[PDB]
Amino acid sequence: IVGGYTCGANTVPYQVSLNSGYHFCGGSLINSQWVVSAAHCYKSGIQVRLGEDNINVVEGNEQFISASKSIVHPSYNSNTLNNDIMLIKLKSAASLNSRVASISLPTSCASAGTQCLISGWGNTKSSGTSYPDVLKCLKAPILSDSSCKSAYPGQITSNMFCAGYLEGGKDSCQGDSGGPVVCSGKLQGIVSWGSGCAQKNKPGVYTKVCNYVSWIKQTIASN
Ligand SMILES: [Ca+2]
Repeated sequence: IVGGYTCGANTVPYQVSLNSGYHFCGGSLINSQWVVSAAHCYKSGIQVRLGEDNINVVEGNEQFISASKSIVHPSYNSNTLNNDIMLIKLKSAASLNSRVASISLPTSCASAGTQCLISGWGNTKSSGTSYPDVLKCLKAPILSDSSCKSAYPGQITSNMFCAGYLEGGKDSCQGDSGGPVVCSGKLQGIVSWGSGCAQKNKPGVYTKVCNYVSWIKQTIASN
């Protein structure tokens, strides 16, 4: 996250880190056995880390649970990043309290202008590299479909939305991928892509979760 703020330990209790020897993507906990992330985060050898604040220090709230099954969306296209969403089933159910908690799925698609919270352990610089040890947070609005399509002509599908600032300076970034965009207490987006980070006229693009609720609910019910 570029231009954001230190969230505070366990203020984002649905946030997960996906770890394959090191942190490589975020995710969101949607119930005690399932995590949602980006299909472009797919890897074998995934451990899910819950209740994390500092990813380099075991502080006490953490649960580390291996994945038993991964399900990339059946129509995911790695060239266009259309349908950039994946589900990960945990080997055992997480213990849910106040510092590990699930986030609800939306029942409606959120409007342009809605303020959302984005979080992750990704790069904090628009030029160069600095990865934080603690979770960063960013408040950003959803942009209109027309401003999104003008920032990225011919690249935005009905399964994506833009959020952030056209003036640049504040954005998600590499290493935030797969992580949550939460608006009005629901998971509306998944960190997906963008051109660099926090560049003028190049806001972040997110998977539009409201389009996938049926697939998610049916998949969870059957696996
Ligand atoms: Ca930790």
